Amino acid sequence: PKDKRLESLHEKRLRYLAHMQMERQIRCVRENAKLFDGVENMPEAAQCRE
Amino acid sequence: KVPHSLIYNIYPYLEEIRRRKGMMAMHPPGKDGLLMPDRVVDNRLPDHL
Amino acid sequence: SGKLKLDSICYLALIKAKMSRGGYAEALAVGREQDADGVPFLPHTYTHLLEAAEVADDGEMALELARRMSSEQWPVSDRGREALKKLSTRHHWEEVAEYK
Amino acid sequence: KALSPYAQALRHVALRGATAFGPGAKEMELDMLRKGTLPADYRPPVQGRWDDTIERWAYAWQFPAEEEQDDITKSVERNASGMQALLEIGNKLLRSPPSPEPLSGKASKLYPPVGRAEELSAKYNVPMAYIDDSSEASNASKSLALVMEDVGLEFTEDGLTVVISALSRQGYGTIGRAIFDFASAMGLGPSAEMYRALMKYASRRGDVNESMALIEEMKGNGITPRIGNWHELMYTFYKAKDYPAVSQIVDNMKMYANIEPNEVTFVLQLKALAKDNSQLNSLPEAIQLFDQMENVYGFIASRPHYDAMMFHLSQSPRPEMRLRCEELAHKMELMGIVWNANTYLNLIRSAQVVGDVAAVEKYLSRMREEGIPASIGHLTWAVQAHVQSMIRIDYDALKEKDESPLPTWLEHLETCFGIYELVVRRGWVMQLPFVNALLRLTCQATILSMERTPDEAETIGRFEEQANKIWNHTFDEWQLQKDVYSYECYIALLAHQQRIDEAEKLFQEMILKKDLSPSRRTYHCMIFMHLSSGEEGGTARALRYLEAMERAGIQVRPSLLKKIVRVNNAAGYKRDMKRRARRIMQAREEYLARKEEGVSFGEGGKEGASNQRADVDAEGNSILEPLAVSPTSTLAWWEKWKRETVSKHELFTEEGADGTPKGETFEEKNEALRMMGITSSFQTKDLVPQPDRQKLLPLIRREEGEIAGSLWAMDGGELSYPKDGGGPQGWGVRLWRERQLVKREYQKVLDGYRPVPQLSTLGNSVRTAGDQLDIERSGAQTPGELSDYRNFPDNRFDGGQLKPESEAAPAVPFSAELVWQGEANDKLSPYKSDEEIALENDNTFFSSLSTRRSKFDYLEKWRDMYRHGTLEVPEGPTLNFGRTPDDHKETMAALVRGWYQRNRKEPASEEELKR
Repeated sequence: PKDKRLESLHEKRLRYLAHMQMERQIRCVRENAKLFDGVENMPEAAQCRE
Repeated sequence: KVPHSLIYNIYPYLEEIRRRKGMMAMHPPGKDGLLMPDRVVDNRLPDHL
Repeated sequence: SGKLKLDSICYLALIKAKMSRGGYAEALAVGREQDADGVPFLPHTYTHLLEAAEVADDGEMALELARRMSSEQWPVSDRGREALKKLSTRHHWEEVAEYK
Repeated sequence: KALSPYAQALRHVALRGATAFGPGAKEMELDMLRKGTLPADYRPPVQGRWDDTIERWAYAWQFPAEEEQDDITKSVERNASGMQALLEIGNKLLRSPPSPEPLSGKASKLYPPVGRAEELSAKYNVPMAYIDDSSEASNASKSLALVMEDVGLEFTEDGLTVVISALSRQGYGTIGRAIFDFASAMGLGPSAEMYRALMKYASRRGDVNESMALIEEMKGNGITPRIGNWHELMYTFYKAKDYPAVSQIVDNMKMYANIEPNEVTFVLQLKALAKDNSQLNSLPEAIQLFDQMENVYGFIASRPHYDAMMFHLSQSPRPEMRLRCEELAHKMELMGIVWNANTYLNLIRSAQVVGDVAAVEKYLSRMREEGIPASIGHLTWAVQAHVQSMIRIDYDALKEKDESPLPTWLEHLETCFGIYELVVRRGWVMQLPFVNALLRLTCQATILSMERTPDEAETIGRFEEQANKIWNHTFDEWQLQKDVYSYECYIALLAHQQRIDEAEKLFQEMILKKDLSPSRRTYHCMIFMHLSSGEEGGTARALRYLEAMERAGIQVRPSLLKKIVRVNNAAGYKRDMKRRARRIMQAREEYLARKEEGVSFGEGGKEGASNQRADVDAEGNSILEPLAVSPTSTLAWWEKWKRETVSKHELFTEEGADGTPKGETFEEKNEALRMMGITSSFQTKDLVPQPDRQKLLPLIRREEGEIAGSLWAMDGGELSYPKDGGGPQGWGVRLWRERQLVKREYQKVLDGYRPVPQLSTLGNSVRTAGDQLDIERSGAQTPGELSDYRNFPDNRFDGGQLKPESEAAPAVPFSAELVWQGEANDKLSPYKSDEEIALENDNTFFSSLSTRRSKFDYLEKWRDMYRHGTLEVPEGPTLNFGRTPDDHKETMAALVRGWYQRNRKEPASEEELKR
């Protein structure tokens, strides 16, 4: 692993791990926006106005 | 031979007609004997320099 | 300078220009630039560099110049003959080296 | 493949698993025969001695003969004490010759005694040196025979040729001549082989006149020269770089001397034809001479014939000659002549001239596979292979794909500089052709950067700075002296930069001071530099260089003459620009004079138009005047722009840097357009339509005709359209043939020769409506973007919009971290030895061999490491491909344990040392 020929593989692994982290974040935030943000349109007027 | 020396009229192809002779033998000798023509300065150097 | 392969006469006009302002110490640096460029030394370059060793009193510089004229067998000019006799009177370097 | 034999052994055990270290295939056949379970189609190993005889016959057909020569001259010249004794004996014979005298020969200390002669020598056919009459010459002969018997010789006519050859190959001309004359004076006659051993000195030195004087001397003493004397004369003319003289000597030896040529004659003739530049037909002459030697003379070609032929075939980059060189190397390895360093060097020379780095790397890997060490010349011609690969890049195809060739140039530079860091790490003596190859590489990179990317000045500056670093510091770092090729590459660099004075300065410094004879290429550079420069008298100096080529024996090729005509016709543009700039400067000076004197103010008043009106002629009658055109027309605006704008002489004050008027670049063009009140729609060259990039449109224009027609129409009659009547000239046949040409282009698209076209409105309007919806919600231009939109649904936005390319990262497998996957992408592993890769990879006992390194040595070591059982290898092939369509998955599942332990056992050692 401490070889001078494996730097670009480590950069691609870093990009892949950051991509799957950002995709898990987008997945869970979209799950929150499909689970409970449908009630935001049907929310009460007091909780919106305050 | 090369084939283009057999059908085309360019003048250094005339050098392909004759047999191979030594370049010290065709060129005139110097003070020491047979000499290559590019070893004397006035042959290799152009006249404007 | 860097582009053209200058000869000894082109270096001689720079030698005469340095000696016109009293740059006899700087005129010897022009002669040092000539051997660094590979340009050989002509007898008109010797008679002007030996005159530059008179005012600058550079007797060690004229030691290599006078040894180079004997190695190359150049004819010594009358202005170069008097320059060697003045420095051999001051420094006494020809009498201790047996070179005349 | 370019794998190291260590990596080849690792891949071998990865492919075969644990049965690679077990029994062989024939041992399995022997077990199946002994147990009795052997099928009928298998050949049963029934007798060992006869199968051994069969395989020894089949391998004896490829067994190489021994070509090593135990030469007595090399054994004498390696003996230092015998050489010193011969040197002091020759000095004693040269400084003072002995006295051929009767009794009291003990009068001198030069020839002490060691513990009627002439008429005795004349009667009984005994030489004078073989008779001892107690003389100084007899004591000198006894000392010479005492010394010559210590080195293995015999002191005869056959023995003295050996000592004269061994002296003449180490200099020592007058010493060998003194020994020759002392032998010839003491009865041992001057044989032709003694004259050959004399001529070896002038042959090694290269002095033609001394060798011809020895030929005339042996002719004057009544000795007809045999084939050895003409062979040494041929080698004398070869060492003095007079190559057609060898062919002239061979022709006169066949004609006048009546001597049939030996195989050494053909070897020297092919060696002379390999470097002959006297005529154009050296290579067909060498081919016909080899064919005449093999077929007509009946000689069988040995290793020197194959080497001298393959060295000549490796110089021409024609593919038929390279194929001839490859078939000659294959016939060499088939005839029981194994490959050596010279054979691989000839193969690398043949592969480098076409710019094939892959074949050079395969040859460098095959050379270290067989254990043959690569010398410095192999890496030198590998660097030259990188040079010729940078030369033969298809730059127009990269211009079509809008790709700069700069990273390929940087890769080709950094690979060869890694090679230069490799040759200084192994402690090798730095050679002149390696530094010359690096200088050629940097100068060619600078030339190609000036040719292909002229606007990127920083890359040109970096390449020029590296070239000046190699030219100014690297030659005197290794104490190397520059030669004809070193000046040739730098003169080509300075000639490409149009720096004529510095190139001429280095040319006359090479000629006058260092006394070097310039090559043909650096004469062509000084010809084409003065030809390409548009200044006056450029061809007058190019013809001076042509005269200097003519009167110095430099070859004038017809391709040089055709290129002279083509380059002069091309540089006619530069000549015309430098001629027009002089009239431009004259008109500028005259304009600046006449606007200061005030003649234009007097000429602005149209007094002749006021007196002679437009409707009144000279006599006073009324004449017809044309009606005025509309001011909203184009021609009225053009004449208003001709009259109201600035003059032609006020655009630019100074001219260009090199003789030309300003306005060739786009900055001066845009500035001149700003001075004329015109904002250019095309600021730089990337906003140029470039009609040479069109592929379908010239193909349509060539066969049928102009598809536009009304592109060039003045008043409505120059339009090319089909007739309205129909038939073969109608619209239907023309549209059908245009559709057939578009079908040929689309078939080229389908087979991968052309890129896939973008989505058109006609293509979208005929599609399935759901695909139109996906295109209009995705914004895809190409159908490949639509395939990425469908096959990656997690990539898009929330409104169906497509995300760019930089926001997607695919999973890279760990199986790219293997050693054979690391050597495939290293781009320095063919230039590394076995020891360097074995030091880099593991640096343990596991790759330690204790000197010949090969794949089978590693396999033989790991076999006994497995059976002991220090090496553990898993059962079955861990590298699976070729059998099932899902094979990378099974080889990833077979290496998860090994890769995970490889990545986790060193932090286990880091945490076990109690940090």
